[PDB]
Parts: sequence; C-alpha cells; structure tokens
Amino acid sequence: QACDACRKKKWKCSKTVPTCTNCLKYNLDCVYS
Ligand SMILES: [Cd+2]
Ligand SMILES: [Cd+2]
Repeated sequence: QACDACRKKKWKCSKTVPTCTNCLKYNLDCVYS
C-alpha cells in the first residue's frame, strides 16, 4: 500500500523510511500504519 502521506493524497509510495521520497519532497510527516 502507499505511505500515510500518499494515502491522503493518493500519490503512491515506494515504502521506504524514514520519509518516502514524496514526504522528503513536500516535507511532510511521513507515517505508516
Ligand atoms: Cd509516500
Ligand atoms: Cd510519507
């Protein structure tokens, strides 16, 4: 599945920590669940 960030915006995620490339880009709280 996508990370919490790509889950609210739906931008698909690569599933990598700490922050997915999408969170380190827009600088957001990357969380998982
Ligand atoms: Cd993501
Ligand atoms: Cd994220």
